[PDB]
Amino acid sequence: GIFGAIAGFIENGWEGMVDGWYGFRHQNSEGRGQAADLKSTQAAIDQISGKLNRLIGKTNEKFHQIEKEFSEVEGRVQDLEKYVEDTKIDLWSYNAELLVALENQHTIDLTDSEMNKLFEKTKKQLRENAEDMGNGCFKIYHKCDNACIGSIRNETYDHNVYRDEALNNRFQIKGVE
Amino acid sequence: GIFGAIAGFIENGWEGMVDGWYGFRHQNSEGRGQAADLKSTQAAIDQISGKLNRLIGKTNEKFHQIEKEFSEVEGRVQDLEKYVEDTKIDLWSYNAELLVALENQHTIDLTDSEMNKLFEKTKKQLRENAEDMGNGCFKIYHKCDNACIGSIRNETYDHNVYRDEALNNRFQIKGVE
Amino acid sequence: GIFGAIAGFIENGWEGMVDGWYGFRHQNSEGRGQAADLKSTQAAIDQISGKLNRLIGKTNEKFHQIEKEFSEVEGRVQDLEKYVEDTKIDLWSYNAELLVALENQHTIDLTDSEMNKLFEKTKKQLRENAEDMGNGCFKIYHKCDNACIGSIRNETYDHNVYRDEALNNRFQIKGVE
Amino acid sequence: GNDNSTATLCLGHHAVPNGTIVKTITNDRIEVTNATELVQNSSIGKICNSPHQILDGGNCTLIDALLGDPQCDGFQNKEWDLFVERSRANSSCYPYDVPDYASLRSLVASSGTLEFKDESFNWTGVKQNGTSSACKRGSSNSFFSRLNWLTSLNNIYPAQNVTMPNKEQFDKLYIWGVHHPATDKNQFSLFAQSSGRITVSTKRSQQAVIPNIGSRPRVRDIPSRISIYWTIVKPGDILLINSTGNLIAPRGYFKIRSGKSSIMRSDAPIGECKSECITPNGSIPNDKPFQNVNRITYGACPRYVKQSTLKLATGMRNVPEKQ
Amino acid sequence: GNDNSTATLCLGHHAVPNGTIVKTITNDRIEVTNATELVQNSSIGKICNSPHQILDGGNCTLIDALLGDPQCDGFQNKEWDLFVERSRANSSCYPYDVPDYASLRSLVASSGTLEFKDESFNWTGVKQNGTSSACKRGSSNSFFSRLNWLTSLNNIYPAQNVTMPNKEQFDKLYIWGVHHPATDKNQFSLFAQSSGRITVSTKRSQQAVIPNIGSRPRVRDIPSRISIYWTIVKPGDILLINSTGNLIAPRGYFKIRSGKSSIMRSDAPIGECKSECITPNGSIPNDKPFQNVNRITYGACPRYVKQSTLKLATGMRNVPEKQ
Amino acid sequence: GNDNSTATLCLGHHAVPNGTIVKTITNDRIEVTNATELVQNSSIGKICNSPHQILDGGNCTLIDALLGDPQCDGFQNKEWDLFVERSRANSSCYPYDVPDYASLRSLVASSGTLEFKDESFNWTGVKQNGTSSACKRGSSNSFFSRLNWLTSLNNIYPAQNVTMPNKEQFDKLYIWGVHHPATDKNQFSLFAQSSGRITVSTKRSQQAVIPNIGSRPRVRDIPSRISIYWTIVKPGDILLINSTGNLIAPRGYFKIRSGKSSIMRSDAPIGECKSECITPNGSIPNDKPFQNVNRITYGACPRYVKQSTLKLATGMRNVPEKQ
Ligand SMILES: *[C@@H]1O[C@H](CO)[C@@H](O[C@@H]2O[C@H](CO)[C@@H](O[C@@H]3O[C@H](CO[C@H]4O[C@H](CO[C@H]5O[C@H](CO)[C@@H](O)[C@H](O)[C@@H]5O)[C@@H](O)[C@H](O[C@H]5O[C@H](CO)[C@@H](O)[C@H](O)[C@@H]5O)[C@@H]4O)[C@@H](O)[C@H](O[C@H]4O[C@H](CO)[C@@H](O)[C@H](O)[C@@H]4O)[C@@H]3O)[C@H](O)[C@H]2NC(C)=O)[C@H](O)[C@H]1NC(C)=O
Ligand SMILES: *[C@@H]1O[C@H](CO)[C@@H](O[C@@H]2O[C@H](CO)[C@@H](O[C@@H]3O[C@H](CO[C@H]4O[C@H](CO[C@H]5O[C@H](CO)[C@@H](O)[C@H](O)[C@@H]5O)[C@@H](O)[C@H](O[C@H]5O[C@H](CO)[C@@H](O)[C@H](O)[C@@H]5O)[C@@H]4O)[C@@H](O)[C@H](O[C@H]4O[C@H](CO)[C@@H](O)[C@H](O)[C@@H]4O)[C@@H]3O)[C@H](O)[C@H]2NC(C)=O)[C@H](O)[C@H]1NC(C)=O
Ligand SMILES: *[C@@H]1O[C@H](CO)[C@@H](O[C@@H]2O[C@H](CO)[C@@H](O[C@@H]3O[C@H](CO[C@H]4O[C@H](CO[C@H]5O[C@H](CO)[C@@H](O)[C@H](O)[C@@H]5O)[C@@H](O)[C@H](O[C@H]5O[C@H](CO)[C@@H](O)[C@H](O)[C@@H]5O)[C@@H]4O)[C@@H](O)[C@H](O[C@H]4O[C@H](CO)[C@@H](O)[C@H](O)[C@@H]4O)[C@@H]3O)[C@H](O)[C@H]2NC(C)=O)[C@H](O)[C@H]1NC(C)=O
Ligand SMILES: *[C@@H]1O[C@H](CO)[C@@H](O[C@@H]2O[C@H](CO)[C@@H](O[C@@H]3O[C@H](CO[C@H]4O[C@H](CO)[C@@H](O)[C@H](O)[C@@H]4O)[C@@H](O)[C@H](O[C@H]4O[C@H](CO)[C@@H](O)[C@H](O)[C@@H]4O)[C@@H]3O)[C@H](O)[C@H]2NC(C)=O)[C@H](O)[C@H]1NC(C)=O
Ligand SMILES: *[C@@H]1O[C@H](CO)[C@@H](O[C@@H]2O[C@H](CO)[C@@H](O[C@@H]3O[C@H](CO[C@H]4O[C@H](CO)[C@@H](O)[C@H](O)[C@@H]4O)[C@@H](O)[C@H](O[C@H]4O[C@H](CO)[C@@H](O)[C@H](O)[C@@H]4O)[C@@H]3O)[C@H](O)[C@H]2NC(C)=O)[C@H](O)[C@H]1NC(C)=O
Ligand SMILES: *[C@@H]1O[C@H](CO)[C@@H](O[C@@H]2O[C@H](CO)[C@@H](O[C@@H]3O[C@H](CO)[C@@H](O)[C@H](O)[C@@H]3O)[C@H](O)[C@H]2NC(C)=O)[C@H](O)[C@H]1NC(C)=O
Ligand SMILES: *[C@@H]1O[C@H](CO)[C@@H](O[C@@H]2O[C@H](CO)[C@@H](O)[C@H](O)[C@H]2NC(C)=O)[C@H](O)[C@H]1NC(C)=O
Ligand SMILES: *[C@@H]1O[C@H](CO)[C@@H](O[C@@H]2O[C@H](CO)[C@@H](O)[C@H](O)[C@H]2NC(C)=O)[C@H](O)[C@H]1NC(C)=O
Ligand SMILES: *[C@@H]1O[C@H](CO)[C@@H](O[C@@H]2O[C@H](CO)[C@@H](O)[C@H](O)[C@H]2NC(C)=O)[C@H](O)[C@H]1NC(C)=O
Ligand SMILES: *[C@@H]1O[C@H](CO)[C@@H](O)[C@H](O)[C@H]1NC(C)=O
Ligand SMILES: *[C@@H]1O[C@H](CO)[C@@H](O)[C@H](O)[C@H]1NC(C)=O
Ligand SMILES: *[C@@H]1O[C@H](CO)[C@@H](O)[C@H](O)[C@H]1NC(C)=O
Repeated sequence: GIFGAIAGFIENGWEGMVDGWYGFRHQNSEGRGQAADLKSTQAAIDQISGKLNRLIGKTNEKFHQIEKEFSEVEGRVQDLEKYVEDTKIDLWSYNAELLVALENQHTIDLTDSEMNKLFEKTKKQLRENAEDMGNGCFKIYHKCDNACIGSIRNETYDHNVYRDEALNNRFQIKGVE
Repeated sequence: GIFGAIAGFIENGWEGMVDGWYGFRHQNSEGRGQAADLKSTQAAIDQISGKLNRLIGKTNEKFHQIEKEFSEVEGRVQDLEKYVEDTKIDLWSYNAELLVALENQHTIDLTDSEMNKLFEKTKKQLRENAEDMGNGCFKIYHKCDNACIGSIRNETYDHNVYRDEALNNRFQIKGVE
Repeated sequence: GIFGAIAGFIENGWEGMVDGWYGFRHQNSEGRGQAADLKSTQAAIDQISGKLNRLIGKTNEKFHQIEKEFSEVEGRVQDLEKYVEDTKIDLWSYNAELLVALENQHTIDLTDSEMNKLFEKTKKQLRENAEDMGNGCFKIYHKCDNACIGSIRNETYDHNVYRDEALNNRFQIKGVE
Repeated sequence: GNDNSTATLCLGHHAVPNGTIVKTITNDRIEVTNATELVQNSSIGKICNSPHQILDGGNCTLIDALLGDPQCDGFQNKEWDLFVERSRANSSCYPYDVPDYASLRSLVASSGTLEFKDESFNWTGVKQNGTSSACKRGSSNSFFSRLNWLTSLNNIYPAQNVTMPNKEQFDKLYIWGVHHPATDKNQFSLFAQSSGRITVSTKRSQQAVIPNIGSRPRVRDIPSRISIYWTIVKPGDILLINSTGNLIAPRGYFKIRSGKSSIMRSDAPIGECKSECITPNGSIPNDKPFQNVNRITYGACPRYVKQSTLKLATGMRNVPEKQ
Repeated sequence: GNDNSTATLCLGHHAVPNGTIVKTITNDRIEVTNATELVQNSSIGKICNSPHQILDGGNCTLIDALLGDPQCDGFQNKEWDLFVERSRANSSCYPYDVPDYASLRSLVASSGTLEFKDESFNWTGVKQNGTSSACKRGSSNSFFSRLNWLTSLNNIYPAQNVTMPNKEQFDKLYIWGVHHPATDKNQFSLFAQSSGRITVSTKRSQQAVIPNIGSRPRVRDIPSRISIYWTIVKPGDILLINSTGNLIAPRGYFKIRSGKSSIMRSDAPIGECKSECITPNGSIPNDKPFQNVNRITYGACPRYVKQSTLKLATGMRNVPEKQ
Repeated sequence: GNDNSTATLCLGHHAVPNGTIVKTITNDRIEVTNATELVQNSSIGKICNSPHQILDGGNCTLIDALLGDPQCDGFQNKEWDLFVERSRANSSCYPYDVPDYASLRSLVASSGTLEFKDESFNWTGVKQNGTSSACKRGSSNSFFSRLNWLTSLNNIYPAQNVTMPNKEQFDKLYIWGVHHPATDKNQFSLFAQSSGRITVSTKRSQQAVIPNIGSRPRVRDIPSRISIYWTIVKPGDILLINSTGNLIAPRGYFKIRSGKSSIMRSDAPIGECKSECITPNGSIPNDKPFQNVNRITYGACPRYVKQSTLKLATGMRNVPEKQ
């Protein structure tokens, strides 16, 4: 968690998602709904399954190799053959351990960043029409029906339409005393 | 793209640029202008060309080595010599592939972060005098000439001078009804 | 300096701190104080000493190995033994250099991000009660005594109590002309 | 919270009640919503004969077939991409040894071809096609099918001088032996010489073997041994056998080549699946990048690592609810 | 700037006036608040004898103790986990050589056990306990304690044909030699034969050595040499001695096993510490992941690297105050 | 959309119309505004003789120059940092072979010095300075310039006994040979002995070669061969040559040392450029970290990798406009 969008301001995870990885949750006067962002999850899918593509498909065809098991004990050259084969295993053991360590850490940071930028992208769209609780939620001060919630969902929301209305509900509290 | 400042909110690049990496574009009532930020590009240049310095210049002087081509077919000791040399090539092939992959990914994320922090630094300087359109472009509300943009361009801008002016254009829309 | 919370907007360091890594400095009408955030430094400490745990404790017990020093000059098989041992040293030299380089860079980025998210977490709590000067400092516009300053320190701050007071000192400058 | 007012819009990430543990650079124990395994730790248990040709060693070993053992009589001019010799192989002919057994076995396996074309060597004043009582094919005394036990005729063993030019375009393989007699009385009986000597040479390399008379422990009711050498003749070269006595003459040459063939010691039964790797434990799936079933592999096998488990994180961190 | 109406709250990070230099992927020179060293570059300067058993070679070498050199008379049936032979070792007995000295020395070191059980070889019509004037133990002529110099009795040297079958469950090690005489008169005086021959053969492998008569340079007032071979008898083989003469016969077998034992060349003052790694330079701490003191290591030692310094950042970037 | 009252200020990055493809950890195909190449894939095509000294092998090989072949008569006491022997080299003197050709060739190449200081061996009652009809220098019969074909004088070959101690402070290199005659008549005519024997020994190591009489195929109109051995005499040691017969005696010693010299097989012509690496393909630039032109390299050459192309990202992602 190098960005902070996972296990940071977000308390838990939404087990009720089957249509994507990252989604939204809203409640209006006309009802409550849920939907996921296809663009965000698709980007993280490419940068995760792509690592599988790099790992799988290596060409390392090897046919004839030195003997690695010995039924006898001869001396010097037998020791050298065992030492070479063992050294190759030891070097590749560290290569495998290092590779999985870097891939796992990068994957965790990649999904962490992919949702931190979704929060930033959404907040940029809403402008000063809303705010944040510090738990990932917003407060769209305009009287938003189902249409405008979905309009934000596929990245189309004219803030100037609800601009003067939201300012009343954010700054003009109790008629400024 | 682990920050989202490249191919993220910035939709497209600027092929009309030769004087820097990251810069500015602005249009006022007196005309449209463009100028680069020498500070931002220099930070990324040092942290990119430095990787070239680390790679180039390694000292690995080797003079006498085992035979690597054979006109004979000896047997046990000939197989071992081929196996050792082949194993060295195979291990170094993975080292080169892994190194170039990590360097390229880190370089791409490094330049991506450099624009993200330039946007963050610029936004901090402007305080609440302006906003963001969601495409990396701010909307300065002060009645500003060519003077401010150059002043912001080299990190010197007192928001208090234009503070009370930008407030009317941002919050006092249509005289708050 | 990937994120920018170290050597970025923060000008300098604080040699006057022994109770933590990341801290606060505040000035009120009743006095000036300083205290660190134990939660932030502990998160980085676990992810800093954990890298030491991975490196220390590897089991690589080796007892019998080929001869590595020679008092004579034999020929072909002597050359092969020297080539195998030297190749193992060269490969492990690159593995140690690459490992220490990746660990150090990730360490610097980790502490850089750990304080960037502390700035973000603090700013989220303050809501619109304050702003930023672009150097990691805020202006809590409320008439904050010592109690509320420390209330923010241990993550408990209801902005609604000081909401209408902060808006007066931030937007109603000189009675909007 | 919820209200009869403006809005609430939160964002989230999916999770599962039961995740998988993985290892990262900073956390030795961290939960991930989905992880995969990279190292193969199991085998089908049966060697598979596709696509690489696989020849079962049967009751004997490669060198036993290289000589003409009756137990290996079914290996007459057979090729293979992998000779799976079994641990239950037993020598069932005249006792023999090779001073460079490791070199000879690896060389023949690399060629992967037992093609044999006999050549009529010009032996004069000697008894050819010699047999022995320690190798009974069809209940009758015989010897190696690829070797020729020359024995003195009429108690006379004239010195030999033969040649065999190479007119083909490949390296011929002449395999010959030298007979070590158990007792001095034996040395006179078959060879009629106090002490024999052998010289097999070409234009590039020469060999010379003097028989070592001496009694040796009895195996298969034979106190003597035969030590078997080999020589390689390139195109444009010429072989020459001098052979004062005690020569187990060759019969032909083996067509030596180079390819993708090798040898392996295994006991898994032969099956009929399709696999790109063969190990002594058995054929393994070829999808996982690493494996730890066996260090000795043939084909496009994954790399061998000591770690038995390596979990790769495919999903994000698993942070459940409740509790 | 302070005031009397609002508040102010900034953020910071600790720093040290004097930091440490480290190396990263993008900065060859960068300051960090705290860093640690990863490579060990120093040793205690002395070997030590815990936890692995360590036997000091003393004044001789391992093979000298394998034969019965009076210099190593104190190594009678002694085991070790690491034989620390010294560079000042000097041979102090009958001159000898091994055609495969490297192979024999490594094999005995791997076993790590000098257990000896003498077997009563049945030598008939020959003088046993052959003594030489080049080895004084107790100011008296003697020879190797593990070898038996057979010499003709009454100027007659009958041929020898004896066996010693194996009943135990471990690989026996029969170490024998062949005496090369300096002059032909020496050959007749000791062995009463114009030319000798030696044959040591088992059911699996055979050997045959013909002595090479010839004058050789004088060392320790002896112009002759003894070349020492060795044979391994598996549990089920039968050793067979067959020689007309010139045989430096063995006296028994050295029990061969496999374990965590090896030889090492060193000159350090063996002590009483406890350490899991033993290098020729000395004993090194077993905590740092890498080291550069010596490439030759024994135990759970770290990995040798060429770099003499590797600093790992265990903190944050040190951007100080002032200036 | 432009206006008249307020202002507008956007941020951007530079890009190029035609970028370069690179490979990262997550994208096998991604565009970068500027990329460099890490692997060298081309050569200048000519070897270069600076800064390391490079000696052209010419018409013969190193060991041919080690013996005094008239084809390598111009290599009289010449040193080199890299001996570039050519594939067109042909032996043009008396036929010979080395039982350890691989060991001898590598040992002489490592020293990289053909310094010769002849020593006056005390051969008595023998015809020295032997000549053969298969080595014609200046249209006259001759032999190897570094060897001494001893032949019996007046049909008498008295047994030799000579010695040559070492006073210098370096390992001397004595190179001698053994003459194998083709026929028994040749053995008696040249050497007047039914069967010769050779013993070349020092205080540390001994050698003994028994000549192997036998006819061998004719090369350069000579049916016999010479097998060439070598011996090392460290300071404080004393060489002893017994040489009953059949000895191709040495003449002096080669000053053996250790350095940065080696041997290589190549056919590229020698040039005059400056380069820090030499490969059989030719000298290569020494700036790229990796290379794939040839696995066999000399000097500070870059590492060898199988991949022919490796692009390193030097700029940000190239995302153009339009379209
Ligand atoms: C130099 O020294 C060496 C070493 O000492 C010496 O060589 C020894 O020579 C002696 C003879 O002088 C050899 O002993 C002979 O071996 C012959 C065969 O006997 C063995 O084989 C029998 C058959 O087994 C086969 O067949 C059965 C099925 O029938 C099958 O299951 C088996 O697997 C195998 O294929 C076997 O039955 C027999 O075992 C019996 O005897 C042993 C020993 O007593 C006993 O332990 C068993 O329980 C069982 O009773 C054995 O293994 C054969 O020629 C001969 O036997 C005949 O002669 C003797 C003597 O006249 C009679 O008593 C006997 O009834 C037979 O008529 C005899 O046993 C010995 O093997 C040699 N040793 C070695 C190590 O090689 C040299 O001679 C010496 N001198 C010189 C100059 O070199
Ligand atoms: C074929 O050719 C070879 C090569 O030439 C040849 O071999 C040489 O043979 C000669 C004899 O023909 C050998 O010389 C003999 O060596 C014997 C011993 O002398 C050596 O040892 C002495 C003792 O040293 C021991 O003890 C002391 C303590 O006392 C201790 O410190 C030592 O470490 C060691 O343990 C030593 O003193 C002596 O050194 C003296 O002499 C040398 C040489 O002159 C001189 O440099 C020294 O300063 C010192 O004075 C030496 O190292 C011995 O048999 C013999 O000595 C007796 O005989 C001669 C002649 O009759 C008398 O003059 C003398 O007084 C004694 O009675 C003689 O010295 C020589 O070593 C051989 N060389 C080699 C290289 O092998 C073969 O014989 C030839 N023929 C055949 C058929 O092979
Ligand atoms: C045991 O068996 C072995 C194996 O069989 C046997 O060894 C053979 O012995 C015979 C003789 O008994 C050898 O044949 C002799 O070879 C001699 C030289 O002939 C060769 O060299 C000629 C010269 O070439 C040189 O010079 C030219 C320039 O002039 C140059 O270009 C060349 O490169 C090279 O430097 C060459 O011309 C000749 O080639 C002719 O002959 C061959 C074969 O017929 C033919 O193919 C060619 O087209 C060409 O016509 C050849 O290569 C020489 O001593 C001798 O020739 C004389 O004697 C014969 C017989 O009296 C006369 O007919 C002839 O006119 C000459 O006077 C003869 O040719 C043969 O090479 C041996 N083979 C091997 C493999 O070793 C042993 O003798 C047997 N016995 C014993 C006890 O060991
Ligand atoms: C490689 O192959 C060749 C070809 O076979 C072998 O060479 C033969 O070697 C054998 C011995 O192994 C030779 O046979 C004997 O050679 C001798 C010839 O005598 C010579 O010297 C006398 C001196 O007085 C002269 O009179 C005579 O003319 C010869 O110059 C004699 O020892 C033998 O001859 C006697 O015995 C025989 C017994 O049958 C009688 O018939 C004779 O009349 C005479 O009494 C005998 O001939 C043989 O000659 C060699 N052949 C050739 C063509 O040279 C090599 O030995 C072989 N090498 C190896 C290493 O295997
Ligand atoms: C290393 O070099 C040494 C030194 O040269 C060699 O030793 C010589 O070996 C040769 C044989 O190869 C010896 O020459 C012969 O030695 C014998 C000596 O006879 C002994 O036995 C008889 C028994 O009746 C005694 O009477 C006599 O005194 C001796 O004790 C004889 O076989 C020969 O002598 C006969 O023939 C010659 C022929 O010319 C006649 O002049 C004689 O009068 C006599 O009839 C012959 O002398 C030689 O003696 C050895 N030299 C020494 C100094 O010992 C090594 O062989 C050699 N080793 C190697 C491995 O190369
Ligand atoms: C010892 O072995 C040789 C061969 O090394 C034996 O030669 C054999 O001779 C017979 C003669 O009848 C050959 O049979 C014939 O072969 C062909 C078909 O293969 C054809 O002409 C006839 O139909 C007949 O079958 C036999 O092939 C041949 N063996 C080999 C391997 O070619 C020889 O008889 C044996 N004995 C002696 C004393 O040499
Ligand atoms: C974004 O998604 C919402 C629904 O998730 C879409 O809203 C619908 O818009 C259509 C016209 O395009 C109306 O007829 C429907 O009544 C709307 N549905 C609801 C539930 O309000 C919206 O159009 C989407 N926008 C785009 C550009 O695809
Ligand atoms: C940043 O650059 C701008 C110009 O791009 C500078 O503005 C100029 O300031 C000087 C005095 O320093 C005036 O005389 C010019 O008239 C200004 N030019 C314009 C176009 O307004 C500004 O000073 C620079 N700031 C710094 C800190 O160097
Ligand atoms: C956060 O820390 C501050 C002090 O740094 C705490 O404030 C104290 O609160 C107690 C009651 O809990 C009062 O009696 C003290 O007078 C307060 N001290 C000061 C200096 O004002 C505050 O309670 C802490 N908050 C939490 C949630 O632990
Ligand atoms: C309050 O909620 C009721 C339904 O319970 C709804 O009809 C009404 O419009 C809401 N009032 C406001 C002001 O949103
Ligand atoms: C409109 O633009 C003109 C110049 O074309 C300028 O003088 C005027 O001030 C601008 N008016 C406003 C309201 O921005
Ligand atoms: C550049 O890219 C274009 C496509 O954008 C391609 O058609 C063209 O061949 C490339 N090269 C040049 C030199 O224009």
